[PDB]
Amino acid sequence: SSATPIVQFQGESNCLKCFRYRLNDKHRHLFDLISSTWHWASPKAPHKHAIVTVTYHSEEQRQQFLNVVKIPPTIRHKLGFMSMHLL
Amino acid sequence: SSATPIVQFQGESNCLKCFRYRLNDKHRHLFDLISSTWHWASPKAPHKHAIVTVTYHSEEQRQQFLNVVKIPPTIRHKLGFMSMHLL
Repeated sequence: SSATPIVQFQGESNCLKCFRYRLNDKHRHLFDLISSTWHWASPKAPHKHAIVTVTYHSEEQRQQFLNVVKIPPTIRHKLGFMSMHLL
Repeated sequence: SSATPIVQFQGESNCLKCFRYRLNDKHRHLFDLISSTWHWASPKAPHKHAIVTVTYHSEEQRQQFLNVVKIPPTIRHKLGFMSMHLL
């Protein structure tokens, strides 16, 4: 509706980029969009890890992704939402 | 000995870079030198993977490395030697 379900992955950039490659290789059907690697700039930031945002068509698809995909321990993930208007 | 034991790792470069940092953080004293990622240039190349070279002080250290380190699934490895002179 007004909100798109997302998972944000956080970690060191190369490990994250490796993970992104893996998702694109094997799990393209379990998510919608996936971003390039990014971070929060400047010392005014919540953390300084690299970040990849992955979006889903629905909360069901996000849950199916989380049930299937093995997230490496060195990559943290957080669920949330962003305005669908932003895509 | 005039030959240095090596392990060559092959895969997607961000995966190899992630692996390299993991090696340096958790297994630094089970290998000697570690290269940057490289590949074979031009159309003649035997493959198109990126590559990392890891050297060892001795065959005993290499075996201990292989006994202990869990090599991630994006990455293939081969064992061999290179002239010590080249280091």
